[PDB]
Amino acid sequence: STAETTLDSFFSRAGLVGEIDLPLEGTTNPNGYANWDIDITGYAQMRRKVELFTYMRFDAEFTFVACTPTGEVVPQLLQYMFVPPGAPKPDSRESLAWQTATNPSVFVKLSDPPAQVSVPFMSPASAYQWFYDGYPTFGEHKQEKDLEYGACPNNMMGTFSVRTVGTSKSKYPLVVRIYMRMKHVRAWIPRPMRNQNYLFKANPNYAGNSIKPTGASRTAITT
Amino acid sequence: SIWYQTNYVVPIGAPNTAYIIALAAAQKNFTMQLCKDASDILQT
Amino acid sequence: STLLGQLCGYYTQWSGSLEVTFMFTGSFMATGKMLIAYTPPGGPLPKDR
Amino acid sequence: VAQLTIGNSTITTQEAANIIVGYGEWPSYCSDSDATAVDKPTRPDVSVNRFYTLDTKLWEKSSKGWYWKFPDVLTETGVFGQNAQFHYLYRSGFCIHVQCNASKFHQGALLVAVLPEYVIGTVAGGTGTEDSHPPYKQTQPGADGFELQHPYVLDAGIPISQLTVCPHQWINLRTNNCATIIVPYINALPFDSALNHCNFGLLVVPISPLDYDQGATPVIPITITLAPMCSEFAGLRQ
Amino acid sequence: VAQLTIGNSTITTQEAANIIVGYGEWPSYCSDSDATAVDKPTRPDVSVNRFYTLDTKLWEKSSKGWYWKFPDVLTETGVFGQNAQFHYLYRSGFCIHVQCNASKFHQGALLVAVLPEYVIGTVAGGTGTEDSHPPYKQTQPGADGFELQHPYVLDAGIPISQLTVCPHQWINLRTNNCATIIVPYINALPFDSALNHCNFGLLVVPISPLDYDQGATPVIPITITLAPMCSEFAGLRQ
Repeated sequence: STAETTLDSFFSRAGLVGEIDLPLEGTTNPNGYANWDIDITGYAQMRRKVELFTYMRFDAEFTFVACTPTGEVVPQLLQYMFVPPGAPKPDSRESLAWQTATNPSVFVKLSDPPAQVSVPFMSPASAYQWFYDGYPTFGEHKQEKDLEYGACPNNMMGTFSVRTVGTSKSKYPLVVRIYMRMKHVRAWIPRPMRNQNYLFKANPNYAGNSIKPTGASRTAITT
Repeated sequence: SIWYQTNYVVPIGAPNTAYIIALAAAQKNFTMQLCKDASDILQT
Repeated sequence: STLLGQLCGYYTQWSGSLEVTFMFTGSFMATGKMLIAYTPPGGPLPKDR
Repeated sequence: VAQLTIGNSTITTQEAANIIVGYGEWPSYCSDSDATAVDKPTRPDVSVNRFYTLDTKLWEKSSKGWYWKFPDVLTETGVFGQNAQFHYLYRSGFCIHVQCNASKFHQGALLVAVLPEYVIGTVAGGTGTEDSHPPYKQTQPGADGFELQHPYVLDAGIPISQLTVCPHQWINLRTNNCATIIVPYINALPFDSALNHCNFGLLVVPISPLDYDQGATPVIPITITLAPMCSEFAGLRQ
Repeated sequence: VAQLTIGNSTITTQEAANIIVGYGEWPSYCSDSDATAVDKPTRPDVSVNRFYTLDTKLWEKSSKGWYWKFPDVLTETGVFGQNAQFHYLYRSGFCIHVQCNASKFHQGALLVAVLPEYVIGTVAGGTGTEDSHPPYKQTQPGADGFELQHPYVLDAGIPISQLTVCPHQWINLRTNNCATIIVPYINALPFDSALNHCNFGLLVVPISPLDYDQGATPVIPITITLAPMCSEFAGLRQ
């Protein structure tokens, strides 16, 4: 059977994509909240996988597993807010973004099972694309510089704003691990698979000291 | 106008210069009108 | 040099289409590409290929 | 051998040639697409869709390879360039014909391939922490094309050994002297910017080096001929 | 390639050859002529009309060109020479086959043409007032043929650049190696003198010089093979 090599099976599984620390004291997230832009490549092996193709469509199932750094389950109420592409993110814990109805919020207890939601295909284009040979629109005129190269902006998927419910800081140190699973995957235009280490998140730049894929051989004649 | 698109390519043993001969003629829609005798020099 | 031009010397006005066929007489092993361009009257000689 | 003529341009090619159509799909006008009535975008057929022949490249024993970006390769040449520059939206297919002129005493192999969304990655020295983004002349080289710095990784961190997954054709001096690739419009949008987005890049890279005995012609010409298939432009002018 | 045999003579030529018939008219017997009954002139077809192959010429980097006069070229050779020399009146057509043997590393072009009533003009030094007329060996060179002094004016004050107005064929070493010309009897009379009148001259002139890299065979052979078409002789003997 060949159902294991379908694209759906190839991306099928749910992987850790982000961790959110909400400590009692510290410099990390002092205001008891965090904004997490949806990053497909949070799961390490995912980027190279996904970059096997040029264009892709998919749904995303997000699951939120919360606990304390010891894995302890505590009586705390959380809010998972999905800030859509184009909506302004909360800048404080008292921001009015937290109560904007058009930002879907999920209210779960840490006692409850992990929260779970589906995100549709958010792009205004017909497909996400991991490669964009060109500078972003509008065109031209000059433009401002070359800095913008290789950045497709239609890949924007949204943002998850994670906070503890309430006006007072939580009594518990929390960690919110979020898992993403790709649904209904389609992909176009196969590409050669990355064989050099990645350097930056938004471009294919590589170290000027490049390596072979492998080469454990002395001469072509000896195995 | 005749332009070099590519360089002239030869293997070893072939001469490095060659000649083009240009031949010209008129097509069947060609016509001439007002006759006019005018040439060189007769029998010196 | 053409018989055409010499027959034009015996007339005053003429009009029509012309054919110029080029023949390459290099060795059989020689190869390459030429660009032969026609510029209509009034137009200047093209500055580059 | 025959005479191939479209528009005012005429090339000398061989009927005995094997054509590869990229992804099994011929270029087509976007009647499928979006906004129609009113009104459909200007489409040029007789005049603009001609044989544009780029200045030939000389490929040597030491050559690493070249690439051209589309439609960037033509947005500075003919009436295609005029249309691409003075319109708002653009889409088109392409007929790419790459041809070599060499003798039977020369040898070498070229990989002629087309890679949609060919993004370039230059370096700062190996390694970071911070990045230099490549300049216009390296990302949009115009009709002259640009030469590869690191062919093995295609100047973008990906092995050239797998480039044959893209629409390609080999030019083996022993077997053939020409390669013809037909590329349809490939994009996540029906229309895009002609000047700011290069839908694909053409690659011509030596996998097997040029060789010859001393006395034979040291540089072998690579002639690229290309012709827009189903051009389409929307917008006005300046 | 095939075997072409007429009479006792056999040559090796190619079927893949393009023949040019002079003035679009095939050689023919002069049933047209009314001097008949009695009686019609001796006409030899089986024996005399064979392949006469002249001694080959060696054409060099410096060669200017050759010409042969007809029927003079044969009035000293075979049984044709015998009929032409021992008869009163003569007329005939001709099949002229000119062929080169060269390698693919040689180059050059020959113009093979037929010029009716080819009158020669020599000089006295440039110029007059009085004239030297050319000798027998320059006007009737026999089977050896004569070499041009001033090819540009065809040794007769006429431009060779316009020689293509006569029945001709190019021998481009790159393309072909042979030329075949068929000549009918051309004259203001139905019969004439075989020894005192040369109805036409054959011209073989290098327009594009022979070339080769040194080490290649310095001289390329030009082989003339000719066969009378519709011979006709009147008179008796000595």
